[PDB]
Amino acid sequence: KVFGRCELAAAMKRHGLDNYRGYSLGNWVCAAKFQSNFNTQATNRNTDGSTDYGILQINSRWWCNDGRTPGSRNLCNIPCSALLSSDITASVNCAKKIVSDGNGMNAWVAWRNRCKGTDVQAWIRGCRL
Ligand SMILES: CC(=O)N[C@@H]1[C@@H](O)[C@H](O[C@@H]2O[C@H](CO)[C@@H](O[C@@H]3O[C@H](CO)[C@@H](O[C@@H]4O[C@H](CO)[C@@H](O[C@@H]5O[C@H](CO)[C@@H](O)[C@H](O)[C@H]5NC(C)=O)[C@H](O)[C@H]4NC(C)=O)[C@H](O)[C@H]3NC(C)=O)[C@H](O)[C@H]2NC(C)=O)[C@@H](CO)O[C@H]1O
Repeated sequence: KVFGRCELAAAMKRHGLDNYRGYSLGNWVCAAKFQSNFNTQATNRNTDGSTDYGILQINSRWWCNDGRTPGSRNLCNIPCSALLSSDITASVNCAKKIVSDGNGMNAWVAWRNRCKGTDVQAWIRGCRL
């Protein structure tokens, strides 16, 4: 699934991400854009052999199990493939845990480099929310 911008904002809002740990909805939409281009099937390989999965590019190094990242964790207790579903419930539920893990949204490398300190409310411009 490739989500639309407001489509994803609405899904993220329904699922409770708006102001979750003080991160307004625009932060989440900005992160998803630069990490996956809003594509639930997105995957990427890290230098260490881990793989990032889904709309929020959740790293198998820490958060999900793919059977091929020796030494890794599965802190969201899900198969990484579940993070590729058209239903974002798994990804959002897992994201809530990631953002609460100490570094806030700095966990998303694209958020820190491209979203942090910028006018993120612009990512939900026009949405019926
Ligand atoms: C090629 C490429 O660029 N790929 C990227 C990919 O890297 C991106 O995925 C992200 O990867 C990074 C690096 O692997 C992940 O960042 C990890 O995440 C760890 C888990 O949250 C994090 O560990 C946590 O660190 C906290 C802060 O230090 C710990 O809490 C603190 O512990 C202190 C001392 O130990 C203690 O004194 C404090 O009380 C406490 N501080 C606070 C504020 O609470 C916490 O314990 C620890 N958690 C665990 C479970 O061990 C690492 O710090 C962090 N590494 C970094 C920043 O280098 C990140 O999670 C991945 N993101 C996602 C969404 O999966 C990917 C997505 O951005 O993009 C690809 O393109």
